[PDB]
Amino acid sequence: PISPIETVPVKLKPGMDGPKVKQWPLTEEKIKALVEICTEMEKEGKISKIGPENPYNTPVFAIKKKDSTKWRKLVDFRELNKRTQDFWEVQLGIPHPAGLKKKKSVTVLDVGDAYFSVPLDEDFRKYTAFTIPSINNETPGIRYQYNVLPQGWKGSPAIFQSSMTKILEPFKKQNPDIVIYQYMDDLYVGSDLEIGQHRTKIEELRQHLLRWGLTTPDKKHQKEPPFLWMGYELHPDKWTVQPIVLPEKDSWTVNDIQKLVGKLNWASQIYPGIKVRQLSKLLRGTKALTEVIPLTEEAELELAENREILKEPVHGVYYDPSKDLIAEIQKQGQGQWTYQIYQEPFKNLKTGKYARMRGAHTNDVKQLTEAVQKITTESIVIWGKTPKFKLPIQKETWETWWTEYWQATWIPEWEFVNTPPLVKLWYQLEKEPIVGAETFYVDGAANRETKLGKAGYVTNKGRQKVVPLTNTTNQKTELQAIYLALQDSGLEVNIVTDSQYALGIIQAQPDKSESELVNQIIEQLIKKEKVYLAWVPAHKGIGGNEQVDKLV
Amino acid sequence: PISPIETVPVKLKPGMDGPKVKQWPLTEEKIKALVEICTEMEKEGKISKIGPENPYNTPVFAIKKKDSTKWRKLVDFRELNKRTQDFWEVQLGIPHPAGLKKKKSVTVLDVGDAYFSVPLDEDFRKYTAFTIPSINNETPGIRYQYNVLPQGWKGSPAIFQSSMTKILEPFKKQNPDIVIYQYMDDLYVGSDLEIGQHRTKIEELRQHLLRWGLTTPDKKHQKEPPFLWMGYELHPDKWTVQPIVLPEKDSWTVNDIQKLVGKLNWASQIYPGIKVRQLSKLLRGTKALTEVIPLTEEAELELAENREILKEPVHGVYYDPSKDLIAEIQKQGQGQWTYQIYQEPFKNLKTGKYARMRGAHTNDVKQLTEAVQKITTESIVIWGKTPKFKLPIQKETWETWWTEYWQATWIPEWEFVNTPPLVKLWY
Ligand SMILES: CCc1c(C)[nH]c(=O)c(N(C)CCOC)c1Cc1cccc(C)c1
Ligand SMILES: [Mn+2]
Repeated sequence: PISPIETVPVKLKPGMDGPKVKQWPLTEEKIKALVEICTEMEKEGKISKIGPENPYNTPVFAIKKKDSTKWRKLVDFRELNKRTQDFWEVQLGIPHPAGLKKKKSVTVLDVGDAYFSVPLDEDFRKYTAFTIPSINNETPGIRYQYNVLPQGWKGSPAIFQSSMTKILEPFKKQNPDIVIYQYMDDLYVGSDLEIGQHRTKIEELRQHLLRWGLTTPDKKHQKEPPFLWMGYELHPDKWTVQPIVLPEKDSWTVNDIQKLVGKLNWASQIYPGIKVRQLSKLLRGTKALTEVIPLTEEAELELAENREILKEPVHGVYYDPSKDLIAEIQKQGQGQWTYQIYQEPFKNLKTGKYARMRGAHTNDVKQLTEAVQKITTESIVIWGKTPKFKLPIQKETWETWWTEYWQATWIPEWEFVNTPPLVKLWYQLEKEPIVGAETFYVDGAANRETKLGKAGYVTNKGRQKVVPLTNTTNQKTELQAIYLALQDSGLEVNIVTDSQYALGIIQAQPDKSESELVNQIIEQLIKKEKVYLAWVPAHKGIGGNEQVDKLV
Repeated sequence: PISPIETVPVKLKPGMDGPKVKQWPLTEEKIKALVEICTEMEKEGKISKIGPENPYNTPVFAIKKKDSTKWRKLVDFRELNKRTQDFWEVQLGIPHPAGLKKKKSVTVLDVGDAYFSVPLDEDFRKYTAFTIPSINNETPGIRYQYNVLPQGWKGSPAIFQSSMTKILEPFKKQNPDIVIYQYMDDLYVGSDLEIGQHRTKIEELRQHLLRWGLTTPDKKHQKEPPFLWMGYELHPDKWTVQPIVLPEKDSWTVNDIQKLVGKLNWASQIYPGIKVRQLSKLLRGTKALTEVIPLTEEAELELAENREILKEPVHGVYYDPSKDLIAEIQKQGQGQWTYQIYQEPFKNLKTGKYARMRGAHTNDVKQLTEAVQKITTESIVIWGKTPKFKLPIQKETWETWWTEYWQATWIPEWEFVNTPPLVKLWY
């Protein structure tokens, strides 16, 4: 039955008014079916007859589809929703399972007719009006309006869930031990009691509810631990995502590939190791959700390694606020980083990965940081506090980088983990020029049009070189120019560019890049013993750049 | 209080709709704080709980203002503001005295606690709504909406403006020379007295306020000099500078003049008359970098001349009150940070540098956040309006920690950059 639950006052957007979408008279038996149901709902108060003294309308539909044991009513409300005020977004963020506390016993009450039980603001009922048709062309006019929360109107979940909370509160207070979590139609009641008395509370909670016209599972329960919720396998002491099947074929379209990837990430939560820098690597450069893509080699390899992992079942443990959050990160390889948050040795609260940034030049230390970050953020949202990191980097290799980094940072507390791969300084540029070391005045330039370029240098020692280049841009040459000097320079060198770009890039001390070249200009940086890079202005900036500006 | 006053009808901008902003996640610690704070306000009737018919939302943070044992609620009305105050920058605009910046000392004291007495226009409350978060988003946020003029809200000072120039009037009556500026929650009292004389004049005001309008500023130190105390004194007459100086030296090298012709050439963008072509001609050769060389003649007439064009500030540099202030900061090193407040490229209206400690408490973040609040205040004083900071920090990071050392009641408007490169030698 309906409740003595005071209603939430609703309004229609400004200026706007009630919807008048007239009914398309239609099908005798179904044109009775509604009347068969309407007069049944109307009995229970869910609805009420109305003269056409006032209102508008909405499309009433009769629809049967199941194993056909009864037909069901339906009312498209869209032209109404389109006119109703906004409410407080219900499910902002779903709680992540990795941060829930174990409960000895947990039951799920299936609040059923929910909506039709909560009432509806008296002055906003006039709009829910609809009309079931005549036998055929002679409108007799079976007119009713809703007194409860109509089946698909905007302000419904909100006002429903809003009303539930209010109803629970006395109980939730007369029993500060029963944690109730209402999600949509469900009610998950957890606690730490003897299964006997835990059954009591449920029945009590259950009887409470019923006194406000709300009803619940009379099979006294309807709990199927683990619970299938939002894509999780929720046990009372662990969690996962069972149906995690990544099918195979010999045809992979932007569609299926995405879908595979998606499914793969989702697993990252608890499945230690999953990778995706390969199956996605493909995507950019297209927007054809039906275009066949060649499952590249790494893609085939990675997809396997994900199967190996996934082939064997892994679980997730819950949160104990009694202990410390530890989170630790390890590097995988292709700008890939994984991690897991534990409070215990062989247990895991969650696991995850971190993919690099811009399709260009980054750095192992920087990344490790963006990771500690990604996690610090995540952690705050789930457990409300930051975790104690453990990481593959020594106070030295780290502190050195930020001290030199033009950008501010703040890594919470951490402890060293001597488990490789390790994050380190693969090289450093000298801060002051190198006395003795030959000086290479490098430079370059290419034709934006012809795409033909030159890369060369001229040393103080009077040494020169100019090398031709095809399929190249002003930038790629200026780098080639450096790569060149480094190549011909001795174990110690001073390079001099007019390109702010090439400078900056190298300066960032990138460990890796997606530009075959930079990886080269690094490979050598690393080899070299002492290197000094210096910047001078382009043309008016014709310092030692007098010779290298056009001979090159 | 308990005295219903005529509410000043508030209406957002034209065809504007209230704010709907994401309430960032918080530590459990701070949630407990906020919950505590609000549960009390709800009792003093300041705020109430709302229903789902209230779709609006403005963010909230918990911070400690005077590091004092307990917290303070800090509501980020940066959004409800643009949606209103900009016609409450008009409707009830609060005028900015161009001399306060000239005073010898400007003590800054809070007054936000005054507002909590003026009830808010019933049909506006629906906009001051905020949400206290749930950890892991378990429960539904707690939902509250304001009933008195909210603090972070640049519309309370505008409404109260009246009740204030009154209380303050029989004080400016006597001490006339002292200028008083009100910017939102704070009061900026400026004088020219001798430190101690001033500091006394302030306390003289503190109690005026306190006693007359029950308003309640606060006492800097609590009658105790632990050698770790302050009172928020600004000395505006002290600021203006030229941290931009070519290094004067005896012997120069190729790499020394090089890096010099570099900056010097760059400087050209900001400073009008600056030619370097003869000093640079001294570089046209492919000479080693360590090789020392002395300064030419027409060249030596440049370092000498330009060193001097670096003492006479730009010209067309005027304050366009139509445009807003932009503040760029750059990590300098060992707790040092330089900064510019321009309005259009290279037309800085002010450059200074923060640096408070490098080795002990020095935290890349805690520095910047403080640097930000400093740079702000200066402008709130100089121009009576906060700038838009271009912070050299990663968004997520800053979003996580600013609230840790943010002690001010207002919150500027920031955005995160890529990498100041050569603009770092603005040191
Ligand atoms: C995952 C199972 C569970 C545990 C381990 N602990 C709880 O406290 C709880 N609820 C009683 C309260 C949840 O409060 C936020 C649930 C039920 C549930 C069912 C589906 C989804 C979730 C997040 C929890
Ligand atoms: Mn060039």
